[PDB]
Amino acid sequence: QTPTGIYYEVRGDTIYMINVTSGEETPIHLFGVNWFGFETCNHVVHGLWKRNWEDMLLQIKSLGFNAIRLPFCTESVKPGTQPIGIDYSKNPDLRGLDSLQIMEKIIKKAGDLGIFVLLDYHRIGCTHIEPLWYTEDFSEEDFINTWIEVAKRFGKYWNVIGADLKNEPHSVTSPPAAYTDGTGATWGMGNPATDWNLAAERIGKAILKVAPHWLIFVEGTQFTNPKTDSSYKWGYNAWWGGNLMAVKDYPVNLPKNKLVYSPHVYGPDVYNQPYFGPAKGFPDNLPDIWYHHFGYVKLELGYSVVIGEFGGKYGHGGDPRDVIWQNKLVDWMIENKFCDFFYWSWNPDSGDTGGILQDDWTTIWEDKYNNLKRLMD
Repeated sequence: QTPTGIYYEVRGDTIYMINVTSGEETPIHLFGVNWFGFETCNHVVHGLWKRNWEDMLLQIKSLGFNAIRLPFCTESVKPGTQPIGIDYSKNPDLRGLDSLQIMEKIIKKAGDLGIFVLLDYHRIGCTHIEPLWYTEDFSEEDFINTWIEVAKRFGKYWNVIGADLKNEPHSVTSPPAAYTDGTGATWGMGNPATDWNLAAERIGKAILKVAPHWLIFVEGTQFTNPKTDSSYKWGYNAWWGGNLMAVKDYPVNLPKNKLVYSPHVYGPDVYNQPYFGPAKGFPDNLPDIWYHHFGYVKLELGYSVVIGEFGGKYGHGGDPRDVIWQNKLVDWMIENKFCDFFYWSWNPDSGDTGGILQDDWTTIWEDKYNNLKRLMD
């Protein structure tokens, strides 16, 4: 049942933490941020050239966050990979540590602060998000075996809540070819080699054998199948990892008490969607768009839904409509009780969204944070 004494599960649309010995259950909310860099060729969370890693964790806590989503790549989690770009004067307790030891040190310190950790297998190799969970040189069996080794190691840390199986399943061609050409993720197409709903069951089963106390976070795809995507006027305009329209008729076949659906959703700083024009009803059109792409997964089907990534520059050197976008999304999350989320990103060095920190890696954007804070109370 659990190697830590703690077991995570979903009951209805809420995540619970259960102390198996005492029998005590506590509903938890995830007020999260992504801190990325383990999935990059730095092979370490970014910003350690400018900050001490613990001070960063303290600062994230001081802002009322209680969860971190931690992207990684395959080589970050194997012993022997060296981090690049750390200022060891600000980080002397990291001297002589490889990437894996640093990840263990960060997760343990997060747990001491009561911060939950979601592990996100974000890139197979450190360069770009592949559209599928395998490449020419790296098979589905390799991907699964990496998750197994990660679940065996990190399954021993009480605060690790589970596995976001693959970051942003997506397509690299347009429909109709995206459904059949073998180069991108589908859902409900029927082919188990490309259908993410089928692969997530295969990968998720393998994880739960070795970490039965974990949760399995499953993102959407970009396109699903032509019947689902055609059934809605903005069906071909969901984000990577953002299209959960096929959940209703093609649910992932995993235990309901272990499963969390985890859509990503973005604003006009990431892509100038047609629906962001006032001419197409922006912003009052947004609730029904979110509802269709993913929100019905919670509001109609009653699954647990955690927004795995959302964010934008909030008008600081980007499209000023992003302010309106992020306000409307937070208003909608509050109204509809999407209390669990991970903001993209803690890091300022994300080209099209910036983050909670400014470029100095020290000071936060107060207005963007003020808006977010409404979800935390």
